[PDB]
Amino acid sequence: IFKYGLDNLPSNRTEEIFKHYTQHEKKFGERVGIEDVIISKRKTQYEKMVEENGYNYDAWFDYLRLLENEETDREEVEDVYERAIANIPPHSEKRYWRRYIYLWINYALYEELVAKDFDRARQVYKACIDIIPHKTFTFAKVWIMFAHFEIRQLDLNAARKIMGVAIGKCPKDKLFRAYIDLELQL
Amino acid sequence: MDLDIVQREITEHLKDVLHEKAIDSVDLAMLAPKKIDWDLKRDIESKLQKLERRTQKAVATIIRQRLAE
Amino acid sequence: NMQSVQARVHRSPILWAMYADYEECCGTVESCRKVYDKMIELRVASPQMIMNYAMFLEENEYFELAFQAYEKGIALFKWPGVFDIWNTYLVKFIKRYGGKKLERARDLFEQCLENCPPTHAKYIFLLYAKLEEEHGLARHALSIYNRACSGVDRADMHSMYNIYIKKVQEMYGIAQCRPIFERAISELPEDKSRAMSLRYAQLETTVGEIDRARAIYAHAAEISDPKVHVKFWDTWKNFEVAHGNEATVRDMLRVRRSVEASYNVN
Amino acid sequence: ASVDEEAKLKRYLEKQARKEQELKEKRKAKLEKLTAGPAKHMFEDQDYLS
Amino acid sequence: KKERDQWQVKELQDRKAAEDKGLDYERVRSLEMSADVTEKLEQKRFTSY
Amino acid sequence: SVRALTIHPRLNMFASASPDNIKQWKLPKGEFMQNLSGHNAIINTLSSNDDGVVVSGADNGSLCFWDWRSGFCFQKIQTKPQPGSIESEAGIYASCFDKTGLRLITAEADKTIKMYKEDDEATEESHPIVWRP
Amino acid sequence: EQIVKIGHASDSVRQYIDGTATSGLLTDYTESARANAVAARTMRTPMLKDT
Amino acid sequence: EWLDPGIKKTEWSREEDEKLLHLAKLMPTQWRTIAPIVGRTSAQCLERYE
Amino acid sequence: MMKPKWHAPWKLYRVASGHTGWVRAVDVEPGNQWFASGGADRIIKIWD
Amino acid sequence: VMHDILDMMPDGIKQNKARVILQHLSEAWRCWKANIPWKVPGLPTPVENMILRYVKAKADWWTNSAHYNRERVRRGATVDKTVCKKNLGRLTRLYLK
Amino acid sequence: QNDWKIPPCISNWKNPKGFTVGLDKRLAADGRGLQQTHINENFAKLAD
RNA sequence: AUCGCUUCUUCGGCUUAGCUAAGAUCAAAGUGUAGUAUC
Ligand SMILES: O=P(O)(O)O[C@H]1[C@H](OP(=O)(O)O)[C@@H](OP(=O)(O)O)[C@H](OP(=O)(O)O)[C@@H](OP(=O)(O)O)[C@H]1OP(=O)(O)O
Repeated sequence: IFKYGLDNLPSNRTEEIFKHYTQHEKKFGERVGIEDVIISKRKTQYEKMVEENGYNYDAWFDYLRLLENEETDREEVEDVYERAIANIPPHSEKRYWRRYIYLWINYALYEELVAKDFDRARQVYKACIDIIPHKTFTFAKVWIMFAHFEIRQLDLNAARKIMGVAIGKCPKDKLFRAYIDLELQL
Repeated sequence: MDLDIVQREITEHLKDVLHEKAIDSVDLAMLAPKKIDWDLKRDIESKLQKLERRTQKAVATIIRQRLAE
Repeated sequence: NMQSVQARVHRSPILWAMYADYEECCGTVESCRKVYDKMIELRVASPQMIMNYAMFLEENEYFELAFQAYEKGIALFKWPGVFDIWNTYLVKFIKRYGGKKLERARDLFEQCLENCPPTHAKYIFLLYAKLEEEHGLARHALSIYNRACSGVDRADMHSMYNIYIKKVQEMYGIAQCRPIFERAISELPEDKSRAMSLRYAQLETTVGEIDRARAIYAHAAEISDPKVHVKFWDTWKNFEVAHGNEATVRDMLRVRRSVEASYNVN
Repeated sequence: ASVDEEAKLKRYLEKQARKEQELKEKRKAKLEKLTAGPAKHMFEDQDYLS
Repeated sequence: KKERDQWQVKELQDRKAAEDKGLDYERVRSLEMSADVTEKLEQKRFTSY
Repeated sequence: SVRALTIHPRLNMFASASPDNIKQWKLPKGEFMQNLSGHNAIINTLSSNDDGVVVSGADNGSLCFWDWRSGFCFQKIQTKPQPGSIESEAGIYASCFDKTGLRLITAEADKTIKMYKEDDEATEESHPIVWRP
Repeated sequence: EQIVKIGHASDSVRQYIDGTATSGLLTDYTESARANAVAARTMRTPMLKDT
Repeated sequence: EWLDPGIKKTEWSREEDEKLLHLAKLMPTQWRTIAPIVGRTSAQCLERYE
Repeated sequence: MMKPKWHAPWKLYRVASGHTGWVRAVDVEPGNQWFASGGADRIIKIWD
Repeated sequence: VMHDILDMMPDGIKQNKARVILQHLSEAWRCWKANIPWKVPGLPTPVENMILRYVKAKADWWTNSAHYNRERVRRGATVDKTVCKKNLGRLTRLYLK
Repeated sequence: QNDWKIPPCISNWKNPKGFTVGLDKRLAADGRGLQQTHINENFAKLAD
């Protein structure tokens, strides 16, 4: 009955179903049934938060944690990262971007470490750097991480171009230190 | 029966957080002792060091290949 | 006919407890579970019997079955009686499972706190905050304190505020602590709201927001009297002679004689 | 009214003040009185005694 | 009356023994009473015309 | 209080209005026919039309038009009172139709007479009504 | 935000350099900041230009 | 003049004294009009002003 | 219910101001040429 | 006004309190003549709207008869004298208003 | 039922029962506090 | 583990009998009768 209800009810009314359904499974579910209902409850509960405010970055981070621990299918996690990322801060002042920028870095870490699609992690960084308002401020983390990523691809020419346009657009101390430490290691 | 046992876990909160005696100074650390992103950075650090170890292994081949030619 | 003596007899809490003890002694696990599960079905089990049942399954190391034994106990009773089951359930879960299963652990506290009456709510809000601090994310831990001072109700909301004050200060500094002082002064009762006003004035005067400090004191002065609260007026007077001047010292003495007139109806 | 309410509040507080030793003693007094149970009867049936 | 009083003295000294320990005793009493008496308490616990 | 009556000018049928409901009745018996509802103001006018329209005006100035045959409501007009009177005075209490049945005259607590007329410009295709039994 | 940036930069430099046999040529950057801050704390509201 | 509630028999602050001198310069002698604005009434204005 | 008959919207086009008190009558002449109205100003006014 | 109150209310209510609304009506009229602003703070304001209509309606009838009697008095050559003292009272109030 | 919680009338004038209803309630009807007074700054231009 | 009478406190419900020109208007003093206290 609970499981049948979840299908035809799926968004709005399931909020009642899930609280009883999860209590039900809390006995009988114990290995497979508990974790399934709580995660799927949590999944729809984060989607409620995203429908209320897509600017709730802490809800996206907690949502992405759930799906990565699920080992959710890659295309669904990409759709959730790309939904999360589209919520660019309305203020265009760096104090508001400090939480939003890790919503891109986590995506590049997922694409590099979990999906292992390095040609798609380039596109994550290019899309990231094409969105930061560089003539007002920069995240040196982005330019550093994008530079070191191409070094892991053994492409020094790309890595130097990244750090080179970093200094050219926004000469910043964290960039110089990172670029110098790189050339010293090389 | 240890009816109190919930209290034993939260003893740190009940002892050192449940009150504050006074405040009468300020310093550069106290104005901002952790950055507003410190916990996002924390959750990345386990994954970030795998990238670091790949980078150190990668840069070792970049040097080795340069001297091979 | 259902003669009452035998018809009642199976509601036998002394005897069910004796039966359960023998099954622990001689039953082996699977029969012992059936006996306790039937004792739940009858609604004969005390909360001590649920906790005894879980400790049996825990000592066997059927830990997952212990958690549902608590869960089924929580369905059986209602507050206050559930409180010891929640205490044992939430701490027992938190120890082994509480790191990895944290996603499931947050569901337990939510499920508790939705039902929790204010006086018991204090301790459970604090263990939730401990879990979310150490394993969880920082903003969620702070949000539990914002929830805690609303839930706890008025006699001990002051304890939840002073934790929230300390923990925001410990991570985001005193400049982000300003709003929850203003909430406290507006919400906790007048004996502590005066105390919070002195606390808040100490921050603004060490940072040097002396113009804000006056409005803190002046807003506290209207629910204080110079006839018994002399320590408040002394600390404001010591502030105004230090950080003030003739044009505002006289402003202090105006509100003083105004406020005493409110009480001194004789 | 200010004199009367000050006195009445004080006497309310003073009864409330240390409302535990009296209650614990009065509970103790009641408990021991019941448990003492049978007092001696000392019956009066003097014509039986005759 | 005697049976009524045996229950009164039984619970009161149980308060005393808990109080001699120094304890929450309304919670301790809550343990045993809650199974049956919560069923009894469910029985215990403009628009005029 | 039944403050208004109207006899439908070409059926053996009449309507009467109270704050509770507007009710319809079959004559001569006086037997009951289904109610026009949701105009929960103090009503005191009814006018009924040769074409089958009834209109009910209310002390709060609101004005409902209805189809006699079905009790469907398909206009709510709120009168706005003429200068220097706005909040209380908006009310209505008279109505009559002209003898053709194509103009309505209403009398108003704002000390004005107002006259109403039927729109024509592109109406029937923009407005429709479905079935909804 | 500007204040804590400048402060943390200066203090970190102090901890790196100091504790060396030719120190004392350095004016105690963290402790002198403390000394300056406690001196500045005494301050008052000015009166009024009009009255 | 005296005995109404809300007649505000307290000390003259800064802005009330400011408003009274500002209004004495603006009005000349209008004191019954000045009295509503400062709501300290007519006698209170005049004796304070003088 | 059954099938509402469609009727055209009703639109306003007069405000005749001239009673000095509430209006509370209208009737239309048989001739349809003029209507009378009566008011809380105790006066009957005949309008065309 | 009494009929309007009873219809205004819906069912099952204190309606003997409707007699209290007529007191509020009379006070709203006296305040109008005084030119004191009548505002009862807690009033069932659909009741306020209805009272304010009937007060203004009386005020219209009361001013219009003040004009009409005075025009008669200017033409007056008749034993007006009680009507004169009435009309002087009304016109004194209308002036000061 | 609360929406029709009609406050009792307290007259400044009539009082046929002769009751004493005096200080606070009788002023609470008075309403004097609501209309604040402010003045056009033209008066400063006129004076100076 | 079920059981009864009474006292007490304590919560909600529990009515100004029109109108007008606020209807109109502002003497106090001395003589006669009734009420309270003392021999
Ligand atoms: O601008 P810099 O003097 O080179 O300071 C940088 C920079 O700080 P800014 O916010 O002032 O730019 C980094 O900040 P981001 O640009 O990356 O946002 C910051 O990184 P975090 O914000 O992650 O703290 C980093 O600090 P760290 O190297 O500890 O990450 C810090 O470098 P300094 O330690 O040299 O001040």
